[PDB]
Amino acid sequence: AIAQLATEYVFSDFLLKEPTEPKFKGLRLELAVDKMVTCIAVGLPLLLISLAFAQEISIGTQISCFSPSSFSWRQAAFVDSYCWAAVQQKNSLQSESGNLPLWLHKFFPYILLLFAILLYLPPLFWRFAAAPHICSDLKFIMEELDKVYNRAIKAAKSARDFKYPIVEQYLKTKKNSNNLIIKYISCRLLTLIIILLACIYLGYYFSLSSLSDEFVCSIKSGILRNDSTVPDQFQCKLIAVGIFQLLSVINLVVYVLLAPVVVYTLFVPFRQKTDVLKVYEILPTFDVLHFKSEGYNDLSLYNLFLEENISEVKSYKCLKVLENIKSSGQGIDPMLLLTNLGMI
Amino acid sequence: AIAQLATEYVFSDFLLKEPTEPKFKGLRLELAVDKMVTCIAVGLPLLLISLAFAQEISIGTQISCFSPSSFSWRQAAFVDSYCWAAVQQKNSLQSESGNLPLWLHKFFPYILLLFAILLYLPPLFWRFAAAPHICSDLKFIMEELDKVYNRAIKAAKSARDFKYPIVEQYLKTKKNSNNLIIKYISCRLLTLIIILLACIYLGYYFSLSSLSDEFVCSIKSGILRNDSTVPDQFQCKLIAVGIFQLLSVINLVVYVLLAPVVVYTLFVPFRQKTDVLKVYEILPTFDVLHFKSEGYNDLSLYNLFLEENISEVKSYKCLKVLENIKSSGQGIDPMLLLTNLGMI
Amino acid sequence: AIAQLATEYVFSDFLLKEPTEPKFKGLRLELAVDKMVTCIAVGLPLLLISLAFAQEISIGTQISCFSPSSFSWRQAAFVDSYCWAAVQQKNSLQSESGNLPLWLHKFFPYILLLFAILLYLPPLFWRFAAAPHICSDLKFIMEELDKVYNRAIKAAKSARDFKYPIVEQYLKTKKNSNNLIIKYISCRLLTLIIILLACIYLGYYFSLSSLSDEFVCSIKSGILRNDSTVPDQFQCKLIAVGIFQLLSVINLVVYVLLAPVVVYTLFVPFRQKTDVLKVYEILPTFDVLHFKSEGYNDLSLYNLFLEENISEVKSYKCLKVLENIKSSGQGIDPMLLLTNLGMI
Amino acid sequence: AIAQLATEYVFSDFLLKEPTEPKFKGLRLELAVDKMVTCIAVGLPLLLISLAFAQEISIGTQISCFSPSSFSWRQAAFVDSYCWAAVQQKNSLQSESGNLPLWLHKFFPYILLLFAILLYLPPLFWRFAAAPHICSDLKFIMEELDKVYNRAIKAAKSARDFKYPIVEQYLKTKKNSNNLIIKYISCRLLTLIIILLACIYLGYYFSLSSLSDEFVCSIKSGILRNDSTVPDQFQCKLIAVGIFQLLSVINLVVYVLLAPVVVYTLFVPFRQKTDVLKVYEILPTFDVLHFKSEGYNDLSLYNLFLEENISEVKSYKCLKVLENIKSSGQGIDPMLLLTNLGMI
Ligand SMILES: CC(C)CCC[C@@H](C)[C@H]1CC[C@H]2[C@@H]3CC=C4C[C@@H](O)CC[C@]4(C)[C@H]3CC[C@]12C
Ligand SMILES: CC(C)CCC[C@@H](C)[C@H]1CC[C@H]2[C@@H]3CC=C4C[C@@H](O)CC[C@]4(C)[C@H]3CC[C@]12C
Ligand SMILES: CC(C)CCC[C@@H](C)[C@H]1CC[C@H]2[C@@H]3CC=C4C[C@@H](O)CC[C@]4(C)[C@H]3CC[C@]12C
Ligand SMILES: CC(C)CCC[C@@H](C)[C@H]1CC[C@H]2[C@@H]3CC=C4C[C@@H](O)CC[C@]4(C)[C@H]3CC[C@]12C
Ligand SMILES: CC(C)CCC[C@@H](C)[C@H]1CC[C@H]2[C@@H]3CC=C4C[C@@H](O)CC[C@]4(C)[C@H]3CC[C@]12C
Ligand SMILES: CC(C)CCC[C@@H](C)[C@H]1CC[C@H]2[C@@H]3CC=C4C[C@@H](O)CC[C@]4(C)[C@H]3CC[C@]12C
Ligand SMILES: CC(C)CCC[C@@H](C)[C@H]1CC[C@H]2[C@@H]3CC=C4C[C@@H](O)CC[C@]4(C)[C@H]3CC[C@]12C
Ligand SMILES: CC(C)CCC[C@@H](C)[C@H]1CC[C@H]2[C@@H]3CC=C4C[C@@H](O)CC[C@]4(C)[C@H]3CC[C@]12C
Ligand SMILES: *[C@@H]1O[C@H](CO)[C@@H](O)[C@H](O)[C@H]1NC(C)=O
Ligand SMILES: *[C@@H]1O[C@H](CO)[C@@H](O)[C@H](O)[C@H]1NC(C)=O
Ligand SMILES: *[C@@H]1O[C@H](CO)[C@@H](O)[C@H](O)[C@H]1NC(C)=O
Ligand SMILES: *[C@@H]1O[C@H](CO)[C@@H](O)[C@H](O)[C@H]1NC(C)=O
Repeated sequence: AIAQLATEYVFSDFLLKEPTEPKFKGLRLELAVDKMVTCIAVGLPLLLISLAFAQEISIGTQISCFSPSSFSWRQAAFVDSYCWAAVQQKNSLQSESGNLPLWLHKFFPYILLLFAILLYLPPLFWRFAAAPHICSDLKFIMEELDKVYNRAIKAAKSARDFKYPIVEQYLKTKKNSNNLIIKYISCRLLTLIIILLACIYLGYYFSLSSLSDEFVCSIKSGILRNDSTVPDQFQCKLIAVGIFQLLSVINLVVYVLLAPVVVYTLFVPFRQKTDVLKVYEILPTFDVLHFKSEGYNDLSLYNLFLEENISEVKSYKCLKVLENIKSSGQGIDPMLLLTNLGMI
Repeated sequence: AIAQLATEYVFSDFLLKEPTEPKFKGLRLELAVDKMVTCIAVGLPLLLISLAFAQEISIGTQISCFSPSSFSWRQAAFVDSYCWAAVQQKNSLQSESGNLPLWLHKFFPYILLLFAILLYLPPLFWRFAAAPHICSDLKFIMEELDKVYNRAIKAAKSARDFKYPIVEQYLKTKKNSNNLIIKYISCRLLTLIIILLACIYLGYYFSLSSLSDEFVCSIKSGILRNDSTVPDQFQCKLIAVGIFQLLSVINLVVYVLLAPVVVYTLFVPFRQKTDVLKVYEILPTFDVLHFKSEGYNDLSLYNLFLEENISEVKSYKCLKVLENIKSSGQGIDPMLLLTNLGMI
Repeated sequence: AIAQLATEYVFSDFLLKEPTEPKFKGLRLELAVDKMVTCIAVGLPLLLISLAFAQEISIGTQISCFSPSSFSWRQAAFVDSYCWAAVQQKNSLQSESGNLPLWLHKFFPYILLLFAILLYLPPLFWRFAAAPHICSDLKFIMEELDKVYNRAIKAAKSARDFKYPIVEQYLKTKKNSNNLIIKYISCRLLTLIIILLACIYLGYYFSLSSLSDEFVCSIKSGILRNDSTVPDQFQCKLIAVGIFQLLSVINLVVYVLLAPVVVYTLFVPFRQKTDVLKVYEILPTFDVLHFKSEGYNDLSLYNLFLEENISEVKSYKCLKVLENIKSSGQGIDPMLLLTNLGMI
Repeated sequence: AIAQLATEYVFSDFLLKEPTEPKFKGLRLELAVDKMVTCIAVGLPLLLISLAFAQEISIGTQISCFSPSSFSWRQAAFVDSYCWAAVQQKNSLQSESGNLPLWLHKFFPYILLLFAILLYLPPLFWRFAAAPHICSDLKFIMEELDKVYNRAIKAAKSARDFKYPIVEQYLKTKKNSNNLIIKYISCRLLTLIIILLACIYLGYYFSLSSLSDEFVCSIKSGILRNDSTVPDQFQCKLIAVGIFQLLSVINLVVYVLLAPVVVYTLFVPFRQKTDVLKVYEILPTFDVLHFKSEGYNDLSLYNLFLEENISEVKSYKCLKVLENIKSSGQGIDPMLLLTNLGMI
């Protein structure tokens, strides 16, 4: 039913499932905006496919040819099925709009499924190629941040009663390499191109005259070519073509609204803001150097992933509340850190 | 529905399920490229089979023979079913394209299922014959790497405050044996041959005239042979043949795009690059000798499997970050290793 | 659907499920070749049964008798159902090929299910009679091997810083008894005989003229015997008989390919090779005596089961890597064993 | 589908499910032969019921009466349904074989279900009445055996470096009481009687002329009794009667093969062999007295249950391997027991 389709595709965790494995425990591995874009671009065409053939919206068979009254039920059924299979056969049918509109009307669900698969492909390539590496690197970075926070609080407590910036060096090294950012931009660009092509196709499909679904059909090949009792042609109409056009314009609207989001996603350096690591600069055990901005490198992408999935880090949360309290400046950062006692 | 089939076969973990057993905990046991190739080559023909008979794309019955108006519904049904069963019986039907096109049109789903099964067979043979051995060997290798890393860090800590290369000897011994690599190449080659045969068949099927689905049928055997009221022949058409041809060309395109991937897979030594063990050479407890390249031996395959599923090793990750930091050369490898404190 | 059947029967763990109980944790209890043979011989006929009546391959009802035009729909339905039930009644129908072909055409699914059940019976008898005993014995043997390995490594460590061969005596005693091997050979032989009988039946079924599905039917018993308006006979055809013959020849090919595998399985002593226990002979705590070969006794079967499910034993894996390293001979077996430190 | 029914009823754990409760952890509570007999006798008739009405074997409706051509579809449907309901009404129909064959043809599924339920009743009575008691007693016996084995090995170890036979006294007391064995024999005898009655019924059903399914039907009661346009009688045939007879003879064959098994089961004392407790007689802490044989008492049944579910006992397994080694006599039983070190 329509409501069942809605529950499956919008109100359920459709493509929102976290990786089912212990390797990525709590790691999104995909930005929220990218996940939203993929979920829409994939589950919208599927939802429209399901809707267009819902038991309520669908009168019945997808084509009716209006055989003569003399024709029996199965003769008329032969006519309808023959014309359905003959939309491909150009000789059989003669339609003013041509045969491409008939092909599109017959295979619209296939085309929507193709667009959905093509849009799901780049996210899958990301999740299967560049996701494990970033997952491991980000897990190491979070562990290093937790360890340095613990060491700093232990030092502060000892004072009240190595020291090498490994994480900073690793981030600096990531500043050079760009394979991950190149893959990310390539997959986003392919998604954008697929969306644009889908928009072109949907606009063309919705621009039809709405009468191209009606085509003339001739069961006059073979032994029936010279038969007399059979009329030379029939009036066939492809039902649900109006529904297809409505859903196609809906998908076109959604995709044109979505494309600016993908374009904004492509410009990762601009998105790289609100320095996540700036909060850690007040730790004595952490060097006061952010050095993450203004670069078409994997460093900006790692900064984005950190700003996305750093809320799970207790040390980061503690430092964030310390920073927020520092806005008033009533107290002192080391005193607040010592009082917090948030090692684990 | 179409969307349900898509969710099952592309958006779900179809053939992507990890081995459901404690023996292989986190071990892929199959390269990512090989898994992708198998998943496509298997779940594409199944998806096309499901699509070709979807409740929306399917007008109804798969053949209609256009019985005379005088014929009753069940007489016409007898005609249609008789011709459906008589596509095999050459005498009954007379078609310009022959009888092989009719056989193919009737049994296209069976042929796609056969290709899917034949393509799934070599992966299954691998997973049931050569997977347990490589799993055990690779688990031992990872355990040995973890143990040697722990011993090296313990030695470094003791200095700050046996020694036999068992793993290196085991890898060197693997350099000689080649049964695993021979099995891998044989299964990949069989997959490639099956893909090529499927491409040949799909090209032949799509090259049909598109009118071979229309065949002349004669229910004139037995007591009806000399009956007069029955016409000497009927005009039967195999519905969904156009859909079969469309999906067959789609599968042909996918398989021709996939075959280069399989050929590239066959050349494992070329794939053997980015030495995974090179990072471990900086450990005092590990001998400085990689000795893994340029060989049609199981050593290259083991190197590939390591480069695939070594990200799960904390010691390997730590050594990798140490290597990446060494690019700048600001610090020292032993000092960084001591500061890391990543025993477990 | 066809794809659903494929997923259930070939791509899923159909009859590949491990024993659902804590008694056999990780124990196959069935050789890989035997499991493959049983899985094929059982799930192939079931798959063919499901395929032959798939919603796509099936035109509709399994028999159509072509009642006269004057006959109403339910009169024709009576004719068809009567002939379907009268394939058994020899007097009612008169077919050139006889009545056995009609019986076979009607009950082919039943015959395939019968063959599947008969082929599944010997494996079930094995798993319910001789599996618990071998499971317990093999678990004891693995525990003894682990314990002796632990004792030997402890002795080596003590030197660096009872002694009775219970397992060897148990294996020697198993050398005498042969009930398990006799049961194994009997079940394999029964499976082979069932496969041969199935091949005979399928060859006979596929050798039919292909026109035996068309039989003459007479609803002329009872009050209708002397009725005039009803024709003396009808032309009935059993639909799906061609599909049955195709699937029967497929099953015949599979079974003839499989029978050599079963024959090879029957010769267990030849299969008994690559001595698993030879690796343990280098342990000081283990006597240097294999004494397992060239016998129609349960010892060979136990050797096969060990070679099958010994990879799960850490001590065996360690000894195997020690053996492989010994190929070069660079080091020493006791030194390598001491350095391994693989007690648990 | 047929394959689905097979998977449910033969290839699945149909009635093979262990008690879903912590009270019986690993205790069969039912002998293997009895479980096999019950599973067959119950799931065979159910499987045949499902098969006889499978979507493939079933042409359609279960009765067709061949109404005149003048009759409309729903008039013919009224005729068919009336005759279906009138098989009971003797006046309406006049059949040569009588009315009992028609009753049986109509209610064969009900009769098979009745036999299945009646055969499942005694096993259920056992499992709900006499199973908890034997479970508790056998769990106590196994615990006592484990404790005495532990005490004996501890004594042997102490020597190398109460004593009352509670279990033997309990078994001796069980030698007197016979309520459990009486219940077991009664349930087995009732199962045998039900099987014999089912065989009688199936033989009678299969001995029919095969034409009793065709009966004459008269819709001539009420206002239609003196109606003229309606014929005085119709020719009705009960479809699937041949399938019923085939499946009934199959069930008859299975049950006649099974009855000897039940008779052999009834003679429990003969089955009481291969003394399970004989292995424990070599323990110093266990008295050398078996005293379990030649009795129509619960002791023999307890011996059977022990021989069935004693493999799960580590002490029993250890003593069994000691016994098997004693066949050669090379070593000594106490020395082997001390060396085993199998307390837990
Ligand atoms: C997904 C991508 C490939 C879709 C591409 C656009 C498709 C949907 C449409 C939009 C405009 C269309 C074209 C418009 C006009 C013509 C001229 C005609 O004489 C032949 C077909 C041809 C050349 C059409 C082919 C299909 C077309 C290119
Ligand atoms: C992503 C955004 C830009 C998509 C907006 C939809 C645009 C591309 C659509 C809307 C209307 C469409 C046009 C409608 C009609 C025709 C006439 C036909 O003979 C050729 C294609 C052509 C000229 C279409 C080309 C594509 C089109 C201009
Ligand atoms: C999967 C593999 C086996 C498929 C092999 C190719 C199949 C699909 C096709 C492609 C070309 C075909 C052949 C083309 C021409 C002829 C000549 C004709 O007089 C008999 C059939 C025969 C000999 C065909 C047999 C089937 C064929 C070989
Ligand atoms: C894997 C790649 C190479 C597959 C590409 C598809 C090729 C092999 C296909 C496409 C068109 C096909 C041809 C189309 C028509 C015919 C004529 C027929 O009488 C014999 C087969 C023959 C000659 C086919 C042979 C196979 C063919 C050449
Ligand atoms: C599974 C086993 C039992 C199958 C045995 C073979 C079956 C399928 C077939 C193969 C050959 C067949 C026989 C061939 C010829 C004849 C002669 C005829 O006048 C009576 C039937 C009889 C005697 C057939 C009986 C059934 C038969 C034996
Ligand atoms: C396991 C292997 C050997 C099976 C190979 C199939 C063999 C046994 C098949 C293939 C063709 C079959 C024959 C085909 C036709 C007939 C004629 C009939 O009147 C009697 C049976 C007989 C003679 C069949 C006997 C069995 C047969 C020879
Ligand atoms: C499950 C048990 C109760 C089944 C008992 C046997 C049933 C199936 C059958 C087998 C033989 C049958 C009897 C055979 C002959 C006659 C004589 C007739 O004039 C009245 C019915 C009567 C008396 C039948 C009654 C039903 C009967 C007893
Ligand atoms: C468990 C074993 C013994 C069952 C074997 C089936 C036996 C009991 C079957 C097979 C054929 C049957 C007979 C077939 C025909 C008739 C004639 C009828 O007027 C009375 C019942 C009677 C006489 C049946 C009695 C039961 C019968 C003898
Ligand atoms: C139909 O009849 C016409 C008459 O002109 C003839 O040309 C043509 O070949 C016939 N077609 C068939 C299929 O027999
Ligand atoms: C049909 O009638 C023809 C007349 O020539 C005859 O040859 C043939 O045998 C008959 N067929 C049947 C099946 O009776
Ligand atoms: C049908 O009529 C014939 C005429 O010869 C007669 O012999 C036969 O008994 C009748 N059959 C029935 C069932 O009344
Ligand atoms: C039918 O008509 C007959 C004429 O003899 C009469 O006896 C009978 O009562 C009538 N039945 C009904 C139900 O009116």
